[PDB]
Amino acid sequence: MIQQESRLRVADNSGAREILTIKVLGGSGRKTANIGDVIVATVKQATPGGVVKKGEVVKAVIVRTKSGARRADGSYIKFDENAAVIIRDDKSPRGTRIFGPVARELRENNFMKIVSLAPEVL
Amino acid sequence: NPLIQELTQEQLRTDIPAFRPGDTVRVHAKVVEGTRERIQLFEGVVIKRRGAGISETYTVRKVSNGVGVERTFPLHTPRVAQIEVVRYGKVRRAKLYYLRALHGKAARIKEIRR
Amino acid sequence: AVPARRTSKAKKAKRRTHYKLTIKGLNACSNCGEMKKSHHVCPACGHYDGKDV
Amino acid sequence: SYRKLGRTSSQRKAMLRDITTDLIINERIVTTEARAKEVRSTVEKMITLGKRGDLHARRQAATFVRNEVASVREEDESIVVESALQKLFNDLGPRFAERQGGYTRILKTEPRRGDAAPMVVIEFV
Amino acid sequence: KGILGKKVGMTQIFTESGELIPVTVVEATPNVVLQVKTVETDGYEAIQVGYQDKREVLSNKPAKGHVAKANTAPKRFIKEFKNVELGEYEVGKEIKVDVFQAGDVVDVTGTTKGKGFQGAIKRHGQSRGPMSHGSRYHRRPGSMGPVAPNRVFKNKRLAGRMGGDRVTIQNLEVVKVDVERNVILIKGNIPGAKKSLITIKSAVKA
RNA sequence: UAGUGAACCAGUACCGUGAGGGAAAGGUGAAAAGCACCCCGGAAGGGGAGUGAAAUAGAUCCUGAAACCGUGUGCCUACAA
RNA sequence: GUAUGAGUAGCGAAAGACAGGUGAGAAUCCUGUCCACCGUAUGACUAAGGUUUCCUGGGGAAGGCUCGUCCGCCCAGGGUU
RNA sequence: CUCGUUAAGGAACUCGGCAAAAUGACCCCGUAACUUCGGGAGAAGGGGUGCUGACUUCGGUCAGCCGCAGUGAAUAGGCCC
RNA sequence: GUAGCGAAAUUCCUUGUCGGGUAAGUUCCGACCCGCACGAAAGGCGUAACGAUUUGGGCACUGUCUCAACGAGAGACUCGG
RNA sequence: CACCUCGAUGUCGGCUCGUCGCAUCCUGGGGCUGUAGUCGGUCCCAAGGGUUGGGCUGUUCGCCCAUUAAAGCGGCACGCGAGCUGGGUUCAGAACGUCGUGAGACAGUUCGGUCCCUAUCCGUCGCGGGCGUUGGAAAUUUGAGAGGAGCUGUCCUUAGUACGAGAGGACCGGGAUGGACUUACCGCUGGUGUACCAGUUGUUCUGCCAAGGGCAUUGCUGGGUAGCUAUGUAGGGAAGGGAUAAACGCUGAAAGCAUCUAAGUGUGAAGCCCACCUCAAGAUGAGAUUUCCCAUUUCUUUAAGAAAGUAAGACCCCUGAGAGAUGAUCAGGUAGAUAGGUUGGAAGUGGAAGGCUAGUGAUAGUUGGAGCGGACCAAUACUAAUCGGUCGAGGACUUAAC
Ligand SMILES: [K+]
Ligand SMILES: [K+]
Ligand SMILES: [K+]
Ligand SMILES: [K+]
Ligand SMILES: [K+]
Ligand SMILES: [K+]
Ligand SMILES: [K+]
Ligand SMILES: [K+]
Ligand SMILES: [K+]
Ligand SMILES: [K+]
Ligand SMILES: [K+]
Ligand SMILES: [K+]
Ligand SMILES: [K+]
Ligand SMILES: [K+]
Ligand SMILES: [K+]
Ligand SMILES: [K+]
Ligand SMILES: [K+]
Ligand SMILES: [K+]
Ligand SMILES: [K+]
Ligand SMILES: [K+]
Ligand SMILES: [K+]
Ligand SMILES: [K+]
Ligand SMILES: [K+]
Ligand SMILES: [K+]
Ligand SMILES: [K+]
Ligand SMILES: [K+]
Ligand SMILES: [K+]
Ligand SMILES: [K+]
Ligand SMILES: [K+]
Ligand SMILES: [Mg+2]
Ligand SMILES: [Mg+2]
Ligand SMILES: [Mg+2]
Ligand SMILES: [Mg+2]
Ligand SMILES: [Mg+2]
Ligand SMILES: [Mg+2]
Ligand SMILES: [Mg+2]
Ligand SMILES: [Mg+2]
Ligand SMILES: [Mg+2]
Ligand SMILES: [Mg+2]
Ligand SMILES: [Mg+2]
Ligand SMILES: [Mg+2]
Ligand SMILES: [Mg+2]
Ligand SMILES: [Mg+2]
Ligand SMILES: [Mg+2]
Ligand SMILES: [Mg+2]
Ligand SMILES: [Mg+2]
Ligand SMILES: [Mg+2]
Ligand SMILES: [Mg+2]
Ligand SMILES: [Mg+2]
Ligand SMILES: [Mg+2]
Ligand SMILES: [Mg+2]
Ligand SMILES: [Mg+2]
Ligand SMILES: [Mg+2]
Ligand SMILES: [Mg+2]
Ligand SMILES: [Mg+2]
Ligand SMILES: [Mg+2]
Ligand SMILES: [Mg+2]
Ligand SMILES: [Mg+2]
Ligand SMILES: [Mg+2]
Ligand SMILES: [Mg+2]
Ligand SMILES: [Mg+2]
Ligand SMILES: [Mg+2]
Ligand SMILES: [Mg+2]
Ligand SMILES: [Mg+2]
Ligand SMILES: [Mg+2]
Ligand SMILES: [Mg+2]
Ligand SMILES: [Mg+2]
Ligand SMILES: [Mg+2]
Ligand SMILES: [Mg+2]
Ligand SMILES: [Mg+2]
Ligand SMILES: [Zn+2]
Repeated sequence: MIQQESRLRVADNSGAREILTIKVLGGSGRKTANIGDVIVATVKQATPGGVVKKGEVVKAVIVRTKSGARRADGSYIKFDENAAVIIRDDKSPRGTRIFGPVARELRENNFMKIVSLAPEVL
Repeated sequence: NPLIQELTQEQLRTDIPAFRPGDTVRVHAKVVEGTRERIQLFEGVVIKRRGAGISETYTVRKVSNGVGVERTFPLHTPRVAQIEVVRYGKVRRAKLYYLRALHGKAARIKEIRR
Repeated sequence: AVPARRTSKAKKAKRRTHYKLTIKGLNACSNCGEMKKSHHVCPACGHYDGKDV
Repeated sequence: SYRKLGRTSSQRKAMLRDITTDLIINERIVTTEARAKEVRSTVEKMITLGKRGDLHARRQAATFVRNEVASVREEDESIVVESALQKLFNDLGPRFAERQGGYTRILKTEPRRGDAAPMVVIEFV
Repeated sequence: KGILGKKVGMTQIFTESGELIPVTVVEATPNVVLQVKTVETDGYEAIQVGYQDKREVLSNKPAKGHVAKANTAPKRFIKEFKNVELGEYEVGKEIKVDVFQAGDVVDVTGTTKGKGFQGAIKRHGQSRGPMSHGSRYHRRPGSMGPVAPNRVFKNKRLAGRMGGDRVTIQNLEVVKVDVERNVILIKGNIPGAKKSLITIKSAVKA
């Protein structure tokens, strides 16, 4: 459950390290965003040499959350942190490498490039 | 409640091994990426067992790529091909939530060899 | 908040219509015949259900 | 469920222990409705421990019963004192060895003057 | 199609394809058609159905006389079903869970669990007031209205008794029917406390 | 409720550190003859029995208004603003 | 003087429980047991202040925010070397 | 009203982080700009704390043991620009 | 009207203009000076330390909030006084 | 302007709660277009629903950031302070600029500055008692009327088709899946869970060891049953009719033509009435169906008379929860499983005590998935629902028909 002001790690090497949620897209009054949702965020802390830099307004996709997801089979997945990946408008990640595991729900959300790049999909 | 037990006795599985929280398990979880179906092994320590009868569930935690991941499965889910007890651990409680805080060496569990 | 108008005698009596006691569950004690509350030990003879206690 | 008896948790526990020990000692006591309806269960469970009679039940009961003097007698030209726990495991247990629960009865009496509180007598059958 | 049963409880079921769904177990001992209502006699068409055989000491002479026509023991519950084919039913006929088939879409009617006296925040899901910043307004029902009317409009929702209302859930799925146990497994959850009356009818919307 | 604040143990009771401020409160019956004795009640208080012309003159005692409270009922009243 | 509000607010920080006794009458008084509270005090002395509230034997009119057989209250005696 | 806990988020509340939360004991390391050279400073930021043996130069050290956690409860600074 | 300071506890026009901070800053900080209407003991400018002072930012922390849920106690509720 | 209020009508902004108007922001329908298409512009009908999260500022307003289909305008004492706040305005303190000789003053600024009231009546939200509904009862019911709901995004297909030179790119039609809102529920994820289990500190008590009890916020800490719960789960606003708005007609004269109209006749919207959900015969207009009891006794009186035993039945009282402030509702009262206890289980916890073994020891293993186990499950009359009591009909008249 990611909402406005919620801070997330960056699971890619685009340069940004921590981002702050600005908006939860997908509805006028939508409050919370979960795995597979795209958010407007701001780069609060950036790697010095990265492409993306501090203070830029960016779009990112949630790739793992403390409150994770429930599968049609009745199973659940939860992660130990909330992380997102910065994406271009066409869902292509700004960075080149993904860090840490990723949720399998991104597949049906059609983030195929991120799914492929992920070191592991669960 | 007896009626519920009788109704769900049919779907209760019978190939479940005897495992308790603290035992490392390998879960042959079926996964489908389309038409194709596949078995992905989720191996980790059992952190929680709760519920009863058909509603029983268990949680397995593993640190993958430096990020903890916890998967909760219905004990009698047909989507899990097999549960294989890789190891038995010595734990002093039913719920091992405290492990979520620990990392690496601190999270080690001594083996008992039941 | 305070009474805008004093309550008249009739209105007061109407409100008190339901302000009354009741006496229920009195019946003859099987042992001595004196009245007693049902399901209670008769205070006169000390019996209940045909036995002294 | 269980009643709160207008006390905090610890105070209610202490009051129930006191009343249960008093009922063990005297075998007949006058209390209020709610106090009786809780003491019945507590004392019957103590009696169950007594009927079991093993050391485990002895100590489990000791965790509850008060350390009071159940009775005193003159025997062997000497005074013998029996505590509530000893009475529980020597008399009440063997007494009720054949009864399958329901060792206590409650009789409804007149309400108290100072409160109109519905009073009852609770006693071992 | 309709039937009366008892909300046994809730569990979960694995279906084909391995999906896990929560179901409510509702038991319905064969109900009995006690009376047939017709336009000529009553002005409308419906069938009276009784359920949950009831002890004679719990029944009355008028109730026994009423159920005599059907020749059955006293029933604890009686309800009328409309939108049914009067031709297909007659006094003394039995109705069983087998009337429904797995995958049927039904309306389930119950009496919601009672919550006693409840405040407006819970009873109507209204917003609380701030809990700090000197606020002395926490769980109160808001303003009662404008000054001009010199009164309070009807439907100014306030605290009161919550629950115990007749509630219908539409388009629930009949997961399973066990005729041997007189059981229906209905996907989802249904109103009412366990052992309360439940009414299943063929979904009107469909 | 007048008449001195004070017809009565009043400049008292009471209030205020103090100067000071400052009340309420009369009437059994001709005569106590002030209800011996009995009954209920722990007493109080009553019911008899007595005194008395009168006791609904019984000491809160001459008369006993109104507000207020209660009992019994001749009539009316639960579709009315 | 008496109403209305109204038999409503309030009954002023906190643990009592049972057995026995007393008594017309007991949650409220005495005794007993256990339990619980304070313990740089909620203990032990003293100055001021109060001025008999100290003790013993009775009482339950009024006071005690309930009750009361009890009291720092009332009645009778005594008590400060 | 007083108090305990609370998923995910963590000031988005709000005039205002009001209130609440967090820090808090002792031992060790370490500690900036600026400065009136005294301070800042308990800056900051970190580490240790239980039990049992052996040995101690008596403060320790080595080894072992247990728990989720060792000032195991209570009382004890939030900090910085 | 000098030095010094200047949209200031003083700047109405005014959220002056520019830069920093923020995703976004009428507040805040830095700078400019057309100072409506600063200015040198009703002192000018600066200043270490200090402040239950006013103001802005940050970390930690949290129901403050998204958005409320449960539980304990006192009152409210029923009964007796 | 000065008509009510100065023997007091509380003033901005915000919060909670909304409700109403339509001069309509979106959604719906339509005409014209300098409407190719996609976008639009303007106007007509339309108020059913919805119409946001922040930075700044006491703010309204406004700018900005990021979204949305949209981010409407207004009234209701610029709604709502006996519902809340009190940042601003507007007391007493103090200061700056300015004015004044001065006390002081400034819709000029700045720091700080007590928001009382136990609801009598109406009104509103819920719950009872009485009587009526014309013999007395137990159930089921029709529906006069009333309330609730009413929103919408994206994607796929039709189709890269119609259109367009190209770029670009549809109407209608058919599917999938969301946002917000909302009705229920605890099987799942979690929260809570103060008479569940375990660890642990200090002190104190059970004579001591051992094992335990008291207090320390439930002493603290790790879990957790039922119940209550959302963020968790399931469902909903679906299809469809009738009459219409603007609009479009068809036939048709007045007025040989023309003309939607005068007669006649039709299409037409998230709009109206139904349809969906809920309450509903105190709807005194008091309805309807099935079932049960039966015409008693005495005295008065031809009385629709009175009381007194009843019948069908209801209640008192007692055991309770799925119910609950109390009434009430519902489950039961030995014709018994209503509750307590007991027995057996379950969740839950995590391996009891006493031994045994190993170890100098802390401690580990074993006896043993042990011990304990509130609300959960099933049996069991062992305890308590005993004995009893109260209330409760005999059915008016007129006139059609039979
Ligand atoms: K006289
Ligand atoms: K009268
Ligand atoms: K008065
Ligand atoms: K009164
Ligand atoms: K005395
Ligand atoms: K502000
Ligand atoms: K500092
Ligand atoms: K440690
Ligand atoms: K300190
Ligand atoms: K300037
Ligand atoms: K100035
Ligand atoms: K800027
Ligand atoms: K300062
Ligand atoms: K200060
Ligand atoms: K809290
Ligand atoms: K918020
Ligand atoms: K005025
Ligand atoms: K148009
Ligand atoms: K509208
Ligand atoms: K703001
Ligand atoms: K409005
Ligand atoms: K106010
Ligand atoms: K009025
Ligand atoms: K919990
Ligand atoms: K101890
Ligand atoms: K103690
Ligand atoms: K009726
Ligand atoms: K053992
Ligand atoms: K077990
Ligand atoms: Mg388990
Ligand atoms: Mg305690
Ligand atoms: Mg005792
Ligand atoms: Mg809110
Ligand atoms: Mg009016
Ligand atoms: Mg005078
Ligand atoms: Mg006279
Ligand atoms: Mg007189
Ligand atoms: Mg009428
Ligand atoms: Mg009338
Ligand atoms: Mg009142
Ligand atoms: Mg007191
Ligand atoms: Mg103490
Ligand atoms: Mg101290
Ligand atoms: Mg004395
Ligand atoms: Mg004395
Ligand atoms: Mg008194
Ligand atoms: Mg939280
Ligand atoms: Mg958390
Ligand atoms: Mg803010
Ligand atoms: Mg805000
Ligand atoms: Mg604070
Ligand atoms: Mg500590
Ligand atoms: Mg500026
Ligand atoms: Mg700027
Ligand atoms: Mg000056
Ligand atoms: Mg000068
Ligand atoms: Mg100066
Ligand atoms: Mg009372
Ligand atoms: Mg004039
Ligand atoms: Mg006036
Ligand atoms: Mg219009
Ligand atoms: Mg901020
Ligand atoms: Mg206003
Ligand atoms: Mg007002
Ligand atoms: Mg001057
Ligand atoms: Mg201040
Ligand atoms: Mg749940
Ligand atoms: Mg459950
Ligand atoms: Mg010991
Ligand atoms: Mg049962
Ligand atoms: Zn008797």
